[PDB]
Amino acid sequence: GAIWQWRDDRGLWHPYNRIDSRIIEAAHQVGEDEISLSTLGRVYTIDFNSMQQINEDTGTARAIQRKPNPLAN
Ligand SMILES: Nc1ncnc2c1ncn2[C@@H]1O[C@H](COP(=O)(O)OP(=O)(O)O)[C@@H](O)[C@H]1O
Repeated sequence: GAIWQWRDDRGLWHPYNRIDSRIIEAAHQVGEDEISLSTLGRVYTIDFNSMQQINEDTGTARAIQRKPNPLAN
């Protein structure tokens, strides 16, 4: 239903991997405040109240955004 993206240091947007985007979307759809995500051996908090990804070790916050997926399932 959705493709979530995160913003890099050059200001460019990157799609989350497919399963991570599913995890984020499912939490967003039910109104969660936040969901934890692990990728690349890192742990991120996805904070829906601020629409940011937060690295739980470094404190870096990055913007996230949601695009609709047109593709019919
Ligand atoms: N969800 C993500 N998936 C893959 N790479 C990411 C993701 N978020 C950030 N990055 C990249 O990984 C590196 C580390 O980013 P981050 O975890 O935010 O820590 P920091 O910037 O504090 O070192 C950067 O190159 C960044 O662009």
